[PDB]
Amino acid sequence: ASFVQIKFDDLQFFENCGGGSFGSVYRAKWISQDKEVAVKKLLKIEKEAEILSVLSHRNIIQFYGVILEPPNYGIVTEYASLGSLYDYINSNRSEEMDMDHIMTWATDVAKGMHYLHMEAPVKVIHRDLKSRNVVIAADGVLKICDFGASRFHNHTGTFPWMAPEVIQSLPVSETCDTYSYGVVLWEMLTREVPFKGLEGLQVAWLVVEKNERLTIPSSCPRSFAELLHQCWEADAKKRPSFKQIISILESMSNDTSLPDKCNSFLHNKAEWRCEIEATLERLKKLER
Ligand SMILES: CCCS(=O)(=O)Nc1ccc(F)c(C(=O)c2c[nH]c3ncc(-c4ccc(Cl)cc4)cc23)c1F
Repeated sequence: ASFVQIKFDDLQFFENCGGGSFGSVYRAKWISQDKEVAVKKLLKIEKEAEILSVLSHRNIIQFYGVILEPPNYGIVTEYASLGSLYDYINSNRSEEMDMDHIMTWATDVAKGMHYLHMEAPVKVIHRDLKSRNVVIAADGVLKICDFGASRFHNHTGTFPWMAPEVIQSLPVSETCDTYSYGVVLWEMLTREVPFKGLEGLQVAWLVVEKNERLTIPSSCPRSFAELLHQCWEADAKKRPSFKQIISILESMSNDTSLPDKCNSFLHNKAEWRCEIEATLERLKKLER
């Protein structure tokens, strides 16, 4: 092949990651290399392996090989020991997150995406980026993944992260990923699940026809809040690219006023958490 093949019997499978909520992904050991890995079990494999071999960057999970022994198929990668971003954020351990940490992580994600959009030898538009597709390696670095679940041609309850054009099956550019990245950032700031408890269909409807967007707290510093508005524009062409996001993050890092602003916001979760809850109460009733 043009990609590394790993034999099914050279893997020892442990748990299904996340009790099943992240699909048919397992933690395992690659026995001949004495290495811990993740495996995603598949029922078929198209020409994914060929693209995965040529994608490699410090903010994307590392491809190691493919299981190809019909009827068994799967993709084997790096296992990120600290798990999903979604899980971390929605746990109380994320209370340690300050300004710098949110800066570093928002940067990790933007650089991975910029790579996939513009620097990799082939152009990859994720189209399903969300905090349940970002994982955390033992060193603390974020790693995007699931960028080959589409098989690189549109296939063969995650409405909160989808741009409206994606929701309504319209032409998608790079900027669909900018919108989703917005949601991710908003998660890191609020440490809430976006549209928690709403229905999929209600989210879709609201986002597309009402231009409903996640509640940004009034204490949230301006810089960040504007970034969020920019990533969330219903006119996709207006949204920034990942290189511009990276450039905006950089001038944020040099604003000496922002640390204080962000950290007191982060530390006053006591206050603003029913700004968010109020809206959700209102939206749940709009359907009841
Ligand atoms: C190279 C990219 C190939 S792809 O086909 O686009 N994507 C692709 C292919 C194979 C995969 F295993 C995965 C994957 O899911 C993970 C990769 N590394 C991980 N480390 C930790 C966790 C984790 C651990 C614990 C919890 Cl509770 C949650 C997640 C999940 C994964 C994947 F996204």
